[PDB]
Parts: sequence; C-alpha cells; structure tokens
Amino acid sequence: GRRIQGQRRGRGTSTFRAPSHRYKADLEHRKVEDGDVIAGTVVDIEHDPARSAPVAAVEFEDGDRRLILAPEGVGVGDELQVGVSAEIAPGNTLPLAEIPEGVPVCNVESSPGDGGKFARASGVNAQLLTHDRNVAVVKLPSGEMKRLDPQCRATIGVVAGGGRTDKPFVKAGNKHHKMKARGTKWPNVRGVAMNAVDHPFGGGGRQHPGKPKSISRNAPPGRKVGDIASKRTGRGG
Amino acid sequence: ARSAYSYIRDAWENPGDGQLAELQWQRQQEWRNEGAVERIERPTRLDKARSQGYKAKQGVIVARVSVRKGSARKRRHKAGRRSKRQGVTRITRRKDIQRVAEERASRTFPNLRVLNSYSVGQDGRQKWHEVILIDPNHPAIQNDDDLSWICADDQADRVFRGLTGAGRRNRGLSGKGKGSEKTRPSLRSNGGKG
Amino acid sequence: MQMPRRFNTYCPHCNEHQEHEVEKVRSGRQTGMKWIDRQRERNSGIGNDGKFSKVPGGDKPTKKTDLKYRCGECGKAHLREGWRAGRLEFQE
Amino acid sequence: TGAGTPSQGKKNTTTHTKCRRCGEKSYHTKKKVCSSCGFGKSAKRRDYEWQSKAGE
RNA sequence: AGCUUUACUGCAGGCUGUCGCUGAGGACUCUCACUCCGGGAGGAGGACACCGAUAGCCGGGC
RNA sequence: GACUCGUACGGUCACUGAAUCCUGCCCAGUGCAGGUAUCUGAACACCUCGUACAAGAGGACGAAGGACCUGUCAACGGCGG
RNA sequence: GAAACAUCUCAGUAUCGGGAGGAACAGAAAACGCAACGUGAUGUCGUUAGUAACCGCGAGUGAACGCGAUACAGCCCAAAC
Ligand SMILES: [Cl-]
Ligand SMILES: [Cl-]
Ligand SMILES: [Cl-]
Ligand SMILES: [Cl-]
Ligand SMILES: [K+]
Ligand SMILES: [Mg+2]
Ligand SMILES: [Mg+2]
Ligand SMILES: [Mg+2]
Ligand SMILES: [Mg+2]
Ligand SMILES: [Mg+2]
Ligand SMILES: [Mg+2]
Ligand SMILES: [Mg+2]
Ligand SMILES: [Mg+2]
Ligand SMILES: [Mg+2]
Ligand SMILES: [Mg+2]
Ligand SMILES: [Mg+2]
Ligand SMILES: [Mg+2]
Ligand SMILES: [Mg+2]
Ligand SMILES: [Mg+2]
Ligand SMILES: [Mg+2]
Ligand SMILES: [Mg+2]
Ligand SMILES: [Mg+2]
Ligand SMILES: [Mg+2]
Ligand SMILES: [Mg+2]
Ligand SMILES: [Mg+2]
Ligand code: NA
Ligand code: NA
Ligand code: NA
Ligand code: NA
Ligand code: NA
Ligand code: NA
Ligand code: NA
Ligand code: NA
Ligand code: NA
Ligand code: NA
Repeated sequence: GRRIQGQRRGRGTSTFRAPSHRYKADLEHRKVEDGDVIAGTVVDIEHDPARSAPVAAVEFEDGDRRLILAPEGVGVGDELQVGVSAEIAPGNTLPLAEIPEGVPVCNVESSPGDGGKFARASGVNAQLLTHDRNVAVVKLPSGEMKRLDPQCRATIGVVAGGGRTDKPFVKAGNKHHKMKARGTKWPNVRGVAMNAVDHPFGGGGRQHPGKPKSISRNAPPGRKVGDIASKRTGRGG
Repeated sequence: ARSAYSYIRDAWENPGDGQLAELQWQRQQEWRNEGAVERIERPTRLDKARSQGYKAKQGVIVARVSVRKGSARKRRHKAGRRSKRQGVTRITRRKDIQRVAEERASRTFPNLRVLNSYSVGQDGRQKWHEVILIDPNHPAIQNDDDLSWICADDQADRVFRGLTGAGRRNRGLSGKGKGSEKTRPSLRSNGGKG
Repeated sequence: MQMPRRFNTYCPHCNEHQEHEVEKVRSGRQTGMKWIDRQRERNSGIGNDGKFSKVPGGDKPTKKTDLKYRCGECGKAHLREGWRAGRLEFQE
Repeated sequence: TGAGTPSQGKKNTTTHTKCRRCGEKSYHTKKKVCSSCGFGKSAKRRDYEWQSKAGE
C-alpha cells in the first residue's frame, strides 16, 4: 500500500505546517535577576492568531515591550507585576510558592523558568491546592493532579476568551477559516471511505472497518489508526 | 633500563584501571564537548605515536577524531528484495571505525597525508582515535630520511585507497599465507571476495 | 499385537540359537555437536535460512516396529526389519 | 479540461536555459542547477556510467 | 502486477530482560558520569534515562 | 524534524453525518485494555555434569507476552432452531 | 538459473560514493608444511584442477601449496645505550 495520511504529516510539508510567519508572539514569562522589581502597564489587547484568544501588549519599566498570555479581566491601563513579591491579583505572575492555595492560575510552568506550559487555552485555568517546601500540587484543567516545584512561575486568573467552545461552527466555511490558521490538514476523509491501498480501513463493497478498531500500542506507524490502545469503547456500561 | 615511554604504554594496556582510568573519566568529559576533528599539540599516547612514526618536528600533525559506535547506519530497502537482502539491523560496514576516523581526519586537512592512527578510548556511544598526519610539502619533512617517503606523488590520498596501516589490516593483508588468497595483491583484483 | 518379552532365535554374533530379549529402541539424546549441528549455526543468517527454515513433516497412519534383540548369552543386541503395528505389547 | 492540447496553452514559463558552464540549454533558471553538467549542484562534472552500455 | 489475510518466509517498528556507558554507601540511600530546566548563579533527574549490542514477544506497516 | 510563536475550551486517531423523536439485548469468539496465587516464558550472569580448556547436557531464577480473571459493543460483529 | 521458489544462483555483476598513477596495488615471512637433512619477498603467465572445499549435499560453486616460466632486490624506524 501507500503511506497513510498520518505518515505524510510527519514529513512536515507545507500542507501540514502551521502559518508561523503569521503568528504574533511566543507567549512566555519574563525573567528577573530576582527581587521582583519588574512591573509594567497594559497598552493594548490584541487577537492571537495561534490561539484564537486575546493577548495583552505590556510595557515594563525597563522599557521592554512584549505580549503576554492575557488572563480574564486585564484591560488597557492596568498595571501588572512579575516577581517573588508581586501582588496577589489577577494578571500578576509569581512562583507557585508565593501564591495562596485555592487560587485559579494559568500558564503554569512545568520546570521553573520555562516560561509556562500548562493551562493557557481559552477560558481554562489550573488550581493550586497544596503547598510545601518541595511540592506544590496543582490540578490541571484535565483534572489531573500535577505535583510541581513551588518555584515554577504562574499567572493568576483564568485565561481570557472563555466560552469560545459554546457556539457551534454551524457551517463548513467557518471551520475552514479557523483550520487555515493552524497546523492541520482539513477536511477529513474517513478511512473507511478510502481504498485498501490507502488506509487499513479501506476497501470493501460497503463502508466498514476491516478488523476491530482498537489497536495495540505496539502497532507500527502505518497501522496505528482507529481507537489507539483504548482502555474501553462505547458509552454503555 | 625501562624507558619513560614504556610506562605510558604499560598504563594503556588497561585503560580501565589506575590513574589512566581516573584520567579518562575526566578527559572524555571535555572530549564529548569537542568537535569531530580536534587538532592537538601533543599525542595522548607518546609511546604509541613515536612507535607509529610520530616525531616532534615541523610538518607532523596530530588530531583526535570521534566516530559513533555500532553497526551500519543503513536505510531499509524501498523496492523488491529477497529475504536475504531485506536486512537493516544486523548489517555492519566493512571498514572499521578506526579507518573511518583516519578518513574524516585526512579530509579535515586536505594538504596533509595520514601516517598512522591509534585508539584513545571510547565511551558508551563513540570511539576516539588520534591520527598522525604529515605535511608532505614542508621541507622539514622533505629532508627527513625517516619520513620523506610520504612525499611521493603516489602517496597522495593514501588513506582513501587503504594504504594506511589500519587500512592494510582491514583489507585482510596481515597474513602472507593461508587465508589470504582473496586479499593480496588487492581485494578488487580478487573480484571482491575477501 | 502381543509379543513375547523373551524367546529363542538366531544370534548373528554367536552364530547359534540363544534366548533373546526384546526391547523397544529408546531414542538416544543428541550432542548438538554433529556436522549438521554446526552447519545450521554457520549457514543460518539474515532472511530465510533455506533448509534450516523448514519444519518436521507429519506422520504415517501406523509406525513400523522399532526393536532391539538382545542375546541373553553374550548380551549383545542386533536389529531386524520391523513391521507396521498400531500397537505392540510384550508378554511378561 | 483536456490534459492534451488545451493544457498546452499555459506553457509560457521559462525553466531550462543556456548553461554558463557547459553551454547546453539545460540550466534550470528556477533551480539554478544544470540538468546536463550538474553546474550549480556539483563542482565535478555530471557523468554516469549508464550513459553507455555497461561494457563500453 | 495491484490488493488481502489467523497462506509460506522474512524485514522494519513497538514493548521487555541482559551487557556496555556505569560511579559512592531483593529492597534502599547517595553524587560524580550522563540527561534536562535555567542568561547565570544554579534547579530537577541520576547511575536510571538516552545511545551502542543482544535476547523473548507482538509485528501485512513493508 | 512536523505538530508547535501550540498546551486538554488543546490536538492527535478513528466512527457517524444538519435539526426532531430515539439509539434495545449480547463480552462466548476476535480486538484493545487492566489484573494475576498458580502454570508457561529467551538471553547474560549463577549452580551441577562434562572437557587439564571448549563444544555440549541439565538445574535454579524468571521480564514482557501467553494460560487464567476482569472491563469494554457510538470495538469487529451477533440478535436462531 | 534452480524448468515453481525462500538458502543457493545471476554476483560482489550492473549501478552509486571516494581517490592515485603512467601504470596502480602488492612485497622482504609471527610464510610454506611435495613433513623435510626441504623451499625462501611480491606480482603475473602456464599448470596444479574442475582437484581439495562449499551446496534445499539440488542446481550449481570452487581455491591453495608445489611445479615450469617472466622479472628479480633488498631495506628503514620504535626501543635498549
Ligand atoms: Cl477546531
Ligand atoms: Cl591521506
Ligand atoms: Cl516398537
Ligand atoms: Cl617446498
Ligand atoms: K533472487
Ligand atoms: Mg495549512
Ligand atoms: Mg512555544
Ligand atoms: Mg466538537
Ligand atoms: Mg469526514
Ligand atoms: Mg471508493
Ligand atoms: Mg493494507
Ligand atoms: Mg455508512
Ligand atoms: Mg459504516
Ligand atoms: Mg594486479
Ligand atoms: Mg535466518
Ligand atoms: Mg496526465
Ligand atoms: Mg502475482
Ligand atoms: Mg535543550
Ligand atoms: Mg504482501
Ligand atoms: Mg456521506
Ligand atoms: Mg526459476
Ligand atoms: Mg530443485
Ligand atoms: Mg561464488
Ligand atoms: Mg596452502
Ligand atoms: Mg638512522
Ligand atoms: Na473496508
Ligand atoms: Na588530506
Ligand atoms: Na571472505
Ligand atoms: Na561461513
Ligand atoms: Na495490477
Ligand atoms: Na465478546
Ligand atoms: Na472480549
Ligand atoms: Na524455470
Ligand atoms: Na513464478
Ligand atoms: Na545452498
């Protein structure tokens, strides 16, 4: 047969790449020798093409201009702070240690100083729960309990743009426009609609998968399709 | 009496014990951060170098080369192949790493010529060899009765034609009798069967 | 069929009739050092191994008689042609 | 649209041109590589053994 | 010839044990290689992982 | 190296195919996944035999996997005499 | 090709990568082993011989020592001091 679509993906051709050259900023937390002296003022609220959520343009005392992962509430004029001593209000960023338990946080770091990794999608937010001299348990938006180094920096508040998922796309055109600004090939042709040569589900005089859909984790690329290492399927039971 | 050299040599008979061990555990840290080919002012194994033709004089150069450990880095077949030729994993190359090292070095010094080379250890994923090269054009060598031979036109790119010592051993030319029927005078003259 | 564990018959060694004892030939064990054992290791490589890639064939409906005839006098055994027999049991 | 005659009409693009090195009209002005002598790709001149019968 | 599969035989790939890198005091501590985060100070991890070698299993992805 | 100037309101892999009323029963087989007293399960090292060595024979230990058990059908499919 | 075909064969061929010279390569024994009280660097030619050896012991594959010739040529380091 021929390589399946998932295999064409990896090659990184234009079709599968994201329009990076059209992206505004690689949102990442600022650095500070220490102290926390850093602070700036929101100048504008822009649209971020890579996340379909707003990003805030901020100006710091050291005249540094950078875009930030805008939580909800932040407006132009507002002043934000970054450091071990920053205030405990929405928009400010400080290590999990200096953050009071029970406070919604976003754009959490996985490794202190990595600039943020977790919870940075529209409306989501993490939840700092347990403190310690070593571990800072945080509940990520997926429900998992992530144990983290208390030195990992994070932003207070929930990410802006919440509720985006509530309104349906309604029409293909709308999807089309969104998909065009992402690293994704769209629309999607069903495997079962292809020829055997093209996909393990292809072929037949009627459309149905050849074998069962749940595939072993050990399956090789070219054959891993359908329900990957499913612990279960269906809704029942 | 023993020579000073004899001690360097005796220490390298067991690069895993004694001071040499502690020494390697150290150097390699720096080596793993160096390039593919690093010219070095002095041979790490003086006895070996001199023994192999080295000589503290103008026109004599030395460089340490690192090559990855393991079998061939081969691509699987993209057309019809009988089961015999469908291999990838177990296939190994017919030139030993030391010979690969000599070549990468010689290519780094286009004007020089490989005189010899020797192993200086290996970590878990690579091997290091120090190659002794010679400037066939420097008069300091054109006048050396022990090395001027390398200046002859027919010694040009000698490493790429397997005229090196490691080259000739890898070509199965060590034995002069039994077992060397398909090797001498040359692999190619013997229909490539060695 | 039934068969006497012992009985008189010609002993090719003594050149005279003696009382022999019948026993079923127990398979000897392999050394794994015969020439064929070496060639298997030698010749087996990447991909199909030719003959060494085959697997044992089936069986015949009935096997022949695989017996050793031991001479009670000189204690030496001898072999004979066998004969198809679904089952063979010795009497005593 | 026919892949034949009707698709011939759009062919007004220039690719292969006289080669500064070998003089053959094989210099792909978009690739900046000569399909004939390999100029632009190789310092050595393009030549393969299959350009003639194996025993010649 | 293309295609399929619980056809024959193999080949990638995945999982797994073992050896090398690899070090100090059947479960455990450690730091020094090695890995990663950090501009750096330095933080996390740590003889594991990665990588090289081998063995068993799965293996029409080829 | 793509995904990714991305981080679960994400994006990957599949099935179905707007709305509306709905979507029953079956986990035996096959698939996937979880577990597992016990059984099975390669090589290195280890023990025994063997060989002044070696080939080789046997043992002990036993990973994933399998047996066995469980979950799962908007998983492949099934819904008769 | 093996009257299929997988080892084998085609064949280390076709083709690809790198490089020298007017020739290249080889070369002064940790050789040979007509076992000797023998030969004496290396290529090459004739022979040894379709012999020994390999091989679903199938089809096929296939040397060497020696011998007769051609031409002959033997040296330099490392170390000891
Ligand atoms: Cl979407
Ligand atoms: Cl050279
Ligand atoms: Cl019997
Ligand atoms: Cl002789
Ligand atoms: K063939
Ligand atoms: Mg696109
Ligand atoms: Mg980023
Ligand atoms: Mg949706
Ligand atoms: Mg579709
Ligand atoms: Mg169709
Ligand atoms: Mg297929
Ligand atoms: Mg349908
Ligand atoms: Mg269907
Ligand atoms: Mg020749
Ligand atoms: Mg095999
Ligand atoms: Mg056409
Ligand atoms: Mg056919
Ligand atoms: Mg990095
Ligand atoms: Mg097939
Ligand atoms: Mg449709
Ligand atoms: Mg045939
Ligand atoms: Mg036949
Ligand atoms: Mg042959
Ligand atoms: Mg001989
Ligand atoms: Mg002298
Ligand atoms: Na189908
Ligand atoms: Na050179
Ligand atoms: Na050979
Ligand atoms: Na062999
Ligand atoms: Na076809
Ligand atoms: Na079932
Ligand atoms: Na089941
Ligand atoms: Na035929
Ligand atoms: Na055929
Ligand atoms: Na064969």
